[PDB]
Amino acid sequence: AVCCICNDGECQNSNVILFCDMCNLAVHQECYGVPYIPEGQWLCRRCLQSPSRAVDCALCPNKGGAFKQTDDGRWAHVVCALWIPEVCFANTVFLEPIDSIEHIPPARWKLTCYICKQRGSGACIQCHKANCYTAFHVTCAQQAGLYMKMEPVRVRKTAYCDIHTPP
Ligand SMILES: [Ca+2]
Ligand SMILES: [Zn+2]
Ligand SMILES: [Zn+2]
Ligand SMILES: [Zn+2]
Ligand SMILES: [Zn+2]
Ligand SMILES: [Zn+2]
Repeated sequence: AVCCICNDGECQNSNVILFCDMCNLAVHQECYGVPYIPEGQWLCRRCLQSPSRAVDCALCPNKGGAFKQTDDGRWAHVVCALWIPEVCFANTVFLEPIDSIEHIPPARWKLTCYICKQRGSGACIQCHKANCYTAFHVTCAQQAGLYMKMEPVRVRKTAYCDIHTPP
């Protein structure tokens, strides 16, 4: 079982993988922004609010995974928020609400995702390789198993198309 935000499976005992009691969402306490482990059942933000209906991500066309509410009446994947450079979290410990979506350039919405082939159905990011303009939705890149790594150089997030997967 694996955290659906960082795609890693941690046997960590303090920063554990929580399972939503209702939708079986799997996420690292620290990846989803959970202050502490509760005694009893844990519910993700989606299952706390409309447990029966699926929500849309404001930033992509995919429907599974870990969601938070935005500050403007919508929902968004934590991973989409993490990877689209203009998007923010108002609280960076609770990782919510997702905000600054209005700061995304319109250009991101005019790109075509090469994985799902859709244009205008989300905000695309692009291959980190210089002069590669191949674009993809964050969750499409994730689902397709593209290389996507987060590394702070003195946080730097780098995603690549399958041509430019790095050494
Ligand atoms: Ca709404
Ligand atoms: Zn994680
Ligand atoms: Zn849930
Ligand atoms: Zn999304
Ligand atoms: Zn896509
Ligand atoms: Zn590329």
